[PDB]
Amino acid sequence: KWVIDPSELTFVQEIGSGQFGLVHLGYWLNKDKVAIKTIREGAMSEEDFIEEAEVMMKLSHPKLVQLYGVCLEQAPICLVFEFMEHGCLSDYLRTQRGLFAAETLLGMCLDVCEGMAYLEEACVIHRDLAARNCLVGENQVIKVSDFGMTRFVLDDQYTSSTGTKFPVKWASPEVFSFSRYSSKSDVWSFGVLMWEVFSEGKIPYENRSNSEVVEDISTGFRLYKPRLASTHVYQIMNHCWRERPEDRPAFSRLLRQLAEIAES
Ligand SMILES: COc1ccc2cccc(-n3cc(NC(N)=O)c(C(N)=O)n3)c2c1
Ligand SMILES: COc1ccc2cccc(-n3cc(NC(N)=O)c(C(N)=O)n3)c2c1
Repeated sequence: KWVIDPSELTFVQEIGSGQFGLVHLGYWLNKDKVAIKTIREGAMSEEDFIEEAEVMMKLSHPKLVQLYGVCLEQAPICLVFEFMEHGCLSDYLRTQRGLFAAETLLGMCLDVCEGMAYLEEACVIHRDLAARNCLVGENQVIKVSDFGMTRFVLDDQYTSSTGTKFPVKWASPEVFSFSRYSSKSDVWSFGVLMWEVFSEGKIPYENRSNSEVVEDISTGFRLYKPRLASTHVYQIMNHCWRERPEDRPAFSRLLRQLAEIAES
């Protein structure tokens, strides 16, 4: 069962501040060390979230951050996750910039691709795959997290394609135009994530506003090759950024292609 009783949790140390509240390091009774995220009331549709717990709890892969359960006795509710000792991938790339071998960056892309190929096979769409949503664990392993979360987010400025805070930088054209989500729109976000990894955590389209990204992408602009990305890696990146979702490789195809490059 996904319901965790407040007596089954102990908060040990404040890790930091998330978007919707606080993140703590804690222990889960008779189980493991955990990361506990406290969610501010009004931030998410708790009822819609709770409804999908039975089905969603079954998703498990070595490259996906495990969400152990939800503490919902009293407001604010808590989300109990697998503890990822090195934090988010975006901050990790940024602080370790200049210390990454090209093979390590490719391996990080491979970890995310494998996690996404599992979600794609399970018919689960992430919707907002980005380095900020990926976590770094034991021995630099990368795990995908927060998949499907934007379906519960109550801030219309983030969820609506015309929203002031819409994550347009990771959006495929059918997503930014019509909110037409698929594993193929996740493939486009994966390409941007590959660019983020190979650029050692640089922000994509830093010099552009939301409508400028939409105009550039619609007119054929694509993110420049990062210095650390080989031409073969950049070709894969461009394949993720094909205008038509049908022309984009599936995650199962990307995984074979990226593994062949890594293993030589
Ligand atoms: C457990 O309750 C839910 C309820 C709704 C969900 C909707 C989308 C995704 C969910 N979700 C998110 C997960 N992990 C994560 N790091 O974000 C998992 C999992 N099985 O590890 N399931 C959900 C998990
Ligand atoms: C939020 O601030 C921090 C600062 C330092 C951290 C050091 C280690 C791990 C962190 N951490 C742990 C997380 N979640 C998890 N499942 O383990 C997250 C996250 N962004 O979801 N960040 C950290 C989070």
